[PDB]
Order: sequence, then C-alpha cells, then structure tokens
Amino acid sequence: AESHWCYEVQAESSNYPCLVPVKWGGNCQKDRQSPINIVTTKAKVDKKLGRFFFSGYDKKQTWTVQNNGHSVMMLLENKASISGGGLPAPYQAKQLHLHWSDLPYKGSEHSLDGEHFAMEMHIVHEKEKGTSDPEDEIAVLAFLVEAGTQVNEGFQPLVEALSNIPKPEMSTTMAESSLLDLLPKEEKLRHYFRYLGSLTTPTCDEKVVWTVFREPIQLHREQILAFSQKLYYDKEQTVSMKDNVRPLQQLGQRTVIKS
Ligand SMILES: CC(=O)Nc1nnc(S(N)(=O)=O)s1
Ligand SMILES: [Zn+2]
Repeated sequence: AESHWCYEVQAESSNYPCLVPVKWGGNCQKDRQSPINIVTTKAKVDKKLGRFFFSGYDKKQTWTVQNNGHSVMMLLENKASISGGGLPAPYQAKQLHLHWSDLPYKGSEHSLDGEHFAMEMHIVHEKEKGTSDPEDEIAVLAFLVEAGTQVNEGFQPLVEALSNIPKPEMSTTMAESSLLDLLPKEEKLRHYFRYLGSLTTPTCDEKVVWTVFREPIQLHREQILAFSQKLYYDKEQTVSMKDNVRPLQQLGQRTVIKS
C-alpha cells in the first residue's frame, strides 16, 4: 500500500495522507467481510444456539488498558474464556476494545434493522483447537451501546482511565473491576445473532465467528462522549478519537442465524 490504513474521519481531519476503508488492502476487499446490517426478522432461529458460559468474567481484576492508535483496548491475557453459545470449542479472551462516535444514532459497526447504536464493544477470543487458520479461529462478542441518562457504574473504571491514555501506545491500570461490570445483566444475553465474517481492521482476515447480542448496554451520553473527549488518534493530538468505525459490508450469499 502507498500509506497507513485509517478511518474516513482521519483522512478528512488531517492533511497527512492515509488509506481510507474503501481503499484498504490485505483481505479487506474479499467477499465475507464484517460489519453487516442484520435484518432481525429474517435471521432464522437455530435451536442449537444455547446460552454462553462466561469464565473469569465475574472476577475483579486491575486491567491494563491502552490506546492503540485506533481504539482503547483492555488486555485480557487469557484471564477469561467462553464456551456454549453454539460455539464448536471453548475460546480464550485476548482483548476488549470499542468503536464509537459522538452522536447517539451512530458509533456501532454492526446495525440491527438499519439502526446504528452509540458504540460497539468487541471482546476478542481465540479458539482452542484440536488436531484434525479456520473460519472460526476468532470469536468476537459484540455488544451494542445505547446512549441515555442512566449512569453505568460498571463502566466508570474504564471511563476514568481514559484521561491517562490520550495518545497512541500509552497504557494505564484501571481501578478494580470485572468484565461483567461492562455487560448487560447475564440473563439478558440468551438472545444473540450469529454469522461468519472478518476482523474489521486490516488485514480483515476472514476467520471470525461473530456474535451480536440483542440486549444493548446502557451508557450515559457523557460517559460515551468521554471517549472522543479524552482520546486521540495521533501523538500530536490533532484528531480526537471518534468514528473509528468500518463502513457496512455486504452479506452476499451468507446466512445470519439467531438463538
Ligand atoms: C489485534 C486484533 O485482535 N485484531 C483486531 N482487528 N479487528 C478486530 S475486530 N474489530 O473485528 O474485533 S480485532
Ligand atoms: Zn472491533
């Protein structure tokens, strides 16, 4: 490529040339890409999609959180894992990160029935393989975030940490907190959508089994704004981190199923 990959907002907000999403390389131009719009009434029920088992999600830890230049990322270091959820194996948690905007009607990568949410949180896990790379090497759990007036206390350790990592490659330690602190109530997580796709940043490898939960996380408008107010794409701090969102891709001949 002739320059570093970026999101559209970065190219629009700076005179420094970068490669916008439609121009991304790697596998980004192949035909099983993510994110997608989900028509919820067209997704077929698959009874084999049962409940998830979240392991290590309840435990209070002091997570390392970092600005990687295109998101904020918690390092999960195999300290959590998942099974069930119609998955073919257990998966080890690697990192958690987010995509957002600063307007309530956009910020998520996926849309449900043409509606974008204020943020989307991705928990990235790796497959525990056997002897028999695969289409489902990575399991990403996607949670949509709806802006409101409810202060989400569970999110405060993360939101407070943001002031400490404004620039790329900066890391800090979050106050004691659990992954469940960040999620909707567990019982609400029985309803989710499932399809096979890609990572949503270069090289956009087609190795992700996606889960998009129906239940949104409720976050106060100003907790969401704290992301774009405190974070930057560059050490120069010329472009606030927001609209770190890949445009919608075509489902093509794929099928979306639901629990
Ligand atoms: C470092 C790493 O895990 N790569 C990721 N790239 N895109 C991802 S996402 N947005 O689809 O969850 S994760
Ligand atoms: Zn992501």
